[PDB]
Amino acid sequence: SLPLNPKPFLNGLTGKPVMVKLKWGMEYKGYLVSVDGYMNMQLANTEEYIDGALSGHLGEVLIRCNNVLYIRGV
Amino acid sequence: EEEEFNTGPLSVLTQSVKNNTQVLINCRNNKKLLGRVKAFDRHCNMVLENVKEMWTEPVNKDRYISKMFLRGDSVIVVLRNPLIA
Amino acid sequence: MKLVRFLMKLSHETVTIELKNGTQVHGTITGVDVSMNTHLKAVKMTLKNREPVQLETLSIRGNNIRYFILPDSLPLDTLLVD
Amino acid sequence: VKLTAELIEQAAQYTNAVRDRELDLRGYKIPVIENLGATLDQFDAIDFSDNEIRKLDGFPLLRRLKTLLVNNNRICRIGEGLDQALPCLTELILTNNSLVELGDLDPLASLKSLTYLSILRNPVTNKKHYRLYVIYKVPQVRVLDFQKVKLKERQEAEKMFK
Amino acid sequence: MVQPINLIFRYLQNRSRIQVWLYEQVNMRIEGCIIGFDEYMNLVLDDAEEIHSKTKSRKQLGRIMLKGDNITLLQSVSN
Amino acid sequence: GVPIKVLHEAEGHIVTCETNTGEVYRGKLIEAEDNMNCQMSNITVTYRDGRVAQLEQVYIRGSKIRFLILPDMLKNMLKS
Amino acid sequence: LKASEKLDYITYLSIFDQLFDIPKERKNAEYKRYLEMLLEYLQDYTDRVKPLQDQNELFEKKWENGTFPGWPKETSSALTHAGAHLDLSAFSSWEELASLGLDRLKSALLALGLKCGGTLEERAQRLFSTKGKSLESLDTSLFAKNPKSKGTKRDTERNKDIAFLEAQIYEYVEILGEQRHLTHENVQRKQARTGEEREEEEEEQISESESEDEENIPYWLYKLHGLNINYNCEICGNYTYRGPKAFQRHFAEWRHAHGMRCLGIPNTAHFANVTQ
Amino acid sequence: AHPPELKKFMDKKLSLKLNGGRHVQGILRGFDPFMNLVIDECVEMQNNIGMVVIRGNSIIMLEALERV
Amino acid sequence: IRPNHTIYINNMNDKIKKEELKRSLYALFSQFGHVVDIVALKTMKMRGQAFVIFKELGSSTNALRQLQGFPFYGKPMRIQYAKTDSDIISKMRG
Amino acid sequence: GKSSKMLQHIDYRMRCILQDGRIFIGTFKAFDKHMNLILCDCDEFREKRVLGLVLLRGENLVSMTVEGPPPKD
RNA sequence: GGAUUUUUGGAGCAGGGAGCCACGCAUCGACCUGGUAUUGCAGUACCUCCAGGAACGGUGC
Repeated sequence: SLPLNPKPFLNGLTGKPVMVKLKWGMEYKGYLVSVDGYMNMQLANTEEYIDGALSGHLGEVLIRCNNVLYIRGV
Repeated sequence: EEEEFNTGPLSVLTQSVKNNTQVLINCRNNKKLLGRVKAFDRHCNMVLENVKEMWTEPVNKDRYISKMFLRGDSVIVVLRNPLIA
Repeated sequence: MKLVRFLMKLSHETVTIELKNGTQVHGTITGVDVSMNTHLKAVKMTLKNREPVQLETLSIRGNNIRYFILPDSLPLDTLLVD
Repeated sequence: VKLTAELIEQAAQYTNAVRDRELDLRGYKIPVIENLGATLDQFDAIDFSDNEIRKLDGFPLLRRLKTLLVNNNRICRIGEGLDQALPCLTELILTNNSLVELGDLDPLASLKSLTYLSILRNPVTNKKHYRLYVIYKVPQVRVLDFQKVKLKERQEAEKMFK
Repeated sequence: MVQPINLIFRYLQNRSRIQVWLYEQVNMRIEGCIIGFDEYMNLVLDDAEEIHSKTKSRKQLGRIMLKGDNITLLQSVSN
Repeated sequence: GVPIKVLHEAEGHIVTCETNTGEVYRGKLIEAEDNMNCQMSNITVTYRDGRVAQLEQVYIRGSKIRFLILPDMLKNMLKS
Repeated sequence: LKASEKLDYITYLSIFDQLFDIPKERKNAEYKRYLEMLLEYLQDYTDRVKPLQDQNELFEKKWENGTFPGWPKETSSALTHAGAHLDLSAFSSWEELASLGLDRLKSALLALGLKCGGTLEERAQRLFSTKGKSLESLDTSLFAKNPKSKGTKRDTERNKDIAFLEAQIYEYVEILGEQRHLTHENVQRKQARTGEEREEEEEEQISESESEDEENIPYWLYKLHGLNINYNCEICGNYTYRGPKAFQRHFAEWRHAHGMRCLGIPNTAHFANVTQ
Repeated sequence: AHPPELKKFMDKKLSLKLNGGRHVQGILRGFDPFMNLVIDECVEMQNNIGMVVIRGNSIIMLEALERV
Repeated sequence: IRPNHTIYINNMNDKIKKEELKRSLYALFSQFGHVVDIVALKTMKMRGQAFVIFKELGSSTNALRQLQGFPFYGKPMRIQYAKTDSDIISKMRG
Repeated sequence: GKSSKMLQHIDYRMRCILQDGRIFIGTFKAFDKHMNLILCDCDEFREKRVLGLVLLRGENLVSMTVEGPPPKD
C-alpha cells in the first residue's frame, strides 16, 4: 500500500481480533480494545497460547509496551 | 492525560482503582501478584492491598502481603476479570 | 499521580524491599529521591542464597527495586493526598 | 648506558606488525638486563636486538611478556629462574649470540609455554647432535630455528639420550 | 553519505523483502515487506515469517507490526 | 556531569575499558564523547577466556561500557 | 646558610606525609574516622564520639565486657583496622625506640603468658580463654586438656589473627595512655567551644601543621577600531589585510610602492586609492 | 542530540561486534545521532549479505580494519 | 629493480598458517633492523609469498644478501627488492 | 530537599555492588545524575584485584554502603 | 522528564550421572597426520585438493 505506518495500522486493527507475541515467547489472542502512545495494549476475551497451544482463557488484559515483540491481526 | 488514563489501555488500572476490584499481575520475577489497586501511575508503579503473591518453585507457593509498592518496570501483564466477584 | 512522591514521604518507616536481582532488604528509610533512589539505616540485607548481613547504612539505585513491602499500619489514604 | 627506568620511559612504544604491544630497546649498548619493573608488565614483546647483554637474566615478574627478540647481543648464559619471572614466554629469538655448550641451553627446559625458539648463528649450533639435544631437553618447542620439530626427530632424540 | 533511516525509506519504496535480526535471540529471525515505519523504527511488515535458523522451519504471520526494540539488524533478501 | 569532565581529562592517556560483555581493552584514549562513546588506539584486548589480541584502532559505544580505569595522574576536581 | 634544620642526608624528609593535621605530630590521635566506621558497625546512631572513646577505654574489660559480641564479623574487622592504626601511630610517634624489640616483646608476652593459664585467672571461675573460645575453666588441668580439643583447635586456627590484633590494640593503647587522655581532653574542649572559638582553634592546628620546623584581546575594541575585519589588496600578492586603518597604511609602504614603481606606475599620492 | 564522532571512519572497512556474540564486517556508509549505521558489502561471520542497517542500540564495539 | 625498503619473498612453503608465517618472518628478519610490517596472503595468486617492510633501507639490502636461499620451513627462500614502494612507506615519507 | 544523601558519603571509603555481583571498594570522590561514580584507590573483590582510579557507569550500579572513613591524605 | 548512551529493565530459566577420573544435542572455527597442486610483486573475513584424526576451542538449549 501507499505508505502504511505503524500507528494507523494498529488503529485500523482496534476493534479486531489480534495476537501479540511477547519477547518472552508467550502469546495472547483477543480483541484489541485500544492502544496508547507508548504502545501499551488492551485486549478483551484474551486467550493465552504458550508453545502455540491454548493454555488459559483470561478475559480483559493490559500488556505493558516494553514486553511486546510484535502484533498480528488474526 | 487523564483522558489517556481513562480510555487508553491503562483504563484497566483506572477501572480497578475506582471499583476497588481485584486484578492479577503477571510479573517479571515469574511471580504473580493478586490484589487491589490503591494507586497507579504511567510506569505502572502501584500501591497494592490484600496481595496474594503466587509463584512456583515442581511446587506451588503463595503468601499474603497486606500493603506494598510495585515498581512498574516489573510488569508484564495486568489482568482484570470476574476475579473480585 | 507521581507515586515516587508517595515513597518520598516514607522517611523513618521500616520496610522490606525486594530487588530485581532477588536480594531482600529490610531497613529504615532515611530518604527516597525523585529517581526512586532509596537510602536506609539499620539495614539487614539478604542477598539471594546468603545469610543476612547488617549494615548501618545502605543506598539503592532506584531502578533496581522490584517492590516495597510497607508497614501494615501504614495509613495509605492519608499519604495519597497531595 | 645502563638499562634504566628513564631509558625505558622515552623508548619507542608501538603495536607491531604481528599485532602485539612491543617496546623498542634496540641499539642502546645495554650490557645488563635490569629495571624492567618500570615497563609495568604492559608489553607482549620486547626487542633487545643489537645490544651487549651477556646473560638472559634479571627479569621481574612479567605476566604479559610473550616475545623476546634478542638478536645480535653476547648471550653466553641463560638464567635459571626464567619461568618464575616469565610464565608465558612463547617465543625466544637468540640469533647471533654466544651460546657455546649444549648444557648452557638447559635452563630453557623450564619455560613451559616456549614454542618458538631460534638459536642460529651461535657456536652451539655446530655441536654434534645439537638439534636432537634441544628437542629432547626442550620438548615444548614446536618450531626450532624456523623448521618444524617433527615426530621422527622426537623419536630419534628419544633413542639417543633415553 | 547514506543515512540509516533513508535506507529504510528505500526498502519501503522498493518493496524488497527484508530480513530482521532480533535482539538477544539468534535462533529466530523475522522476514517481511516493509509497508511503513515510524520514528521509533517500529515496522509494519507484510506477508511476514518467523525463521528458525536451528529447525529450518518457517512460521507464517501475515500482517505484522514489529516493535523496533527487538531490531539488531536490517538486511534485504532476493526471495 | 563531574565524572564526564574527568573522563575528557584522560584523553591522550592510556586507559583500560571493560565492556558489558567483559572484554578488556587497554590503550590510548583518543576521544571520549559526552555519552561515554570511546575512540582508542594501539589496543591490547583480553577476552573472557584469558586470551589476548592486538588492535590498531577501536571505537566502543558508551552504553555498552561497564567501566573505565584512568591514570592516577588525574587524582590530584577536589572542590566538589 | 640557615633555613632548614634537616641534613643533606634526609633533605626530602617530610613529617606531614606521616602525620595528619589532626594528629599534630603525635599530640593527638584522630579517632573520629573510627567513630564513623563504628556507627556503621553498630547499625545505629545512639553512639557519640565521647561514648565511643568511653568504649575504647575498655582496652580484662575488653575481654569480659565487650562492646559487641567478640564473634561478630563487622566488629572483628573494625577491631583489626583500629588496632593496625594504633600500632602504626605508636611507632610513628616514637621513631627512636627499636620497633623490632617492642614487637618481639609483645609477641613473646602473647605466646608465653597465655599458654599456662590464659594469663587471665579468676579465683571463682578459674581460667579464661582469650578470643578463640571465650569460656572459663574450673582448674588448670581441664584448661590444658582443653587446649588440644577439636573446639579450641578450630577456634585458635580461625580467630588467631583477630585475637592477636585485639591484644596488640590492648598493649599499644596502654603504652599510649597519655595520648589517649590528651585527645579525649581535646575532644571535650572543642566540643565545648563556640563557633568563633572552634574556628580559631582549627586555624591554630592548621598553622602548626603547615609551618617550617625551624624558624628564621577584546573584540569589542577591534571591531570598534575597525580591525580583524576581512579585506584584500589586489595589487599586492592578492594579499589579505585584517583592518581598514592598516590597509590605508598600505598606501605608503615599501613593498606597495615597489609593486607600483616596478610595475611602471610611479609612486606617491595620486595612486593612493589603488586596489586592482 | 549529539552526533557520534564517526566521520573519520566513513568509507572504511570495519569489524563490528554485536550483541548475541554476533560479528559482521563491512564499509561504513553513514550514521545518525542514535549510532544506527549503514554498512555496505556486509559479511556475516562467512556469508555476503550486501548493504545493511545496524541499529546503534545493539552495537557493542567497532574496530577499523584500515588506518584512519 | 633498485634497492627498496620492502623485499619480496617467494618459494615459501604455503602449508604454514598465515599468522605463524608472519610471526616467523618477523622473528627471522628482526636481526637486520626494525620490520615495520609484513604483507602475506594465502589467495591462489599470493600464496607462497610475502612482502617484508623495513624502516631502514640498509636493513633491507643486508637482509636480501644474507638470507638469499635460506631454508625456511623446509624450502630455500628467494628474495628480491619489491617492484613498487609499499603503501606504509609512502605514508611515512609524505 | 537536601540532595545530601550522596554528598555526605563523599570522600569516604565505600563498598559498591555491581549488577553482575562484583564488589568495588574505593574512595567515593564524585557522582552525577546517572550515578556514574569516581572511585580512588579502588580494588575489586569477587580474588582481590588492585584497579586504582576507577570511573564506574551508573547503569551497572546496584547499591552502596559505607566501608570505612576517609583516608586523611 | 517510560521509545536506541544510564532511572520505569532483554529478562527469565536449565547440570547431575557412573566407576580422584570421564561425560547429551545443534552450529562455526581454526587443527593434527599423510599425500598432493600451485612459482604467483602485494595491502588480506577465510583460502590448493584428496584421505584419515579430533580423550580440540567458543556460543546456545
